[PDB]
Amino acid sequence: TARTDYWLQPEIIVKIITKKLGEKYHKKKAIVKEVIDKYTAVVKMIDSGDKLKLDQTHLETVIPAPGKRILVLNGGYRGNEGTLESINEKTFSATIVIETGPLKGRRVEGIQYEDISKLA
Repeated sequence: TARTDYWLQPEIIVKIITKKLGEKYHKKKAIVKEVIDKYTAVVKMIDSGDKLKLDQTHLETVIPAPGKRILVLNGGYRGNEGTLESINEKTFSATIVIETGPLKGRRVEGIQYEDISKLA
């Protein structure tokens, strides 16, 4: 179905949420350069440029400012790009406008943070 347990895509910004590869990287952002076998990212840290391989469980999507572009990673809108309109922190969700495909222009409320990420 459109719902998968794996979510990484290349060319998105993620936040490293583990200390396991060194405290240097904890809470720091990176670009996903490649996805290997669904669950693993090869990331390049934005600040240092260091390369790491990390499971999805050690990464978090990055929700950008209003007006900025996201990729939909999961659920029925997956594969489309969108514009982040607003967030609802309480429900870990966002409102986006779909920017691609047949539903371009649709305003989608309540898309989970986990299902979208800032495009690099």
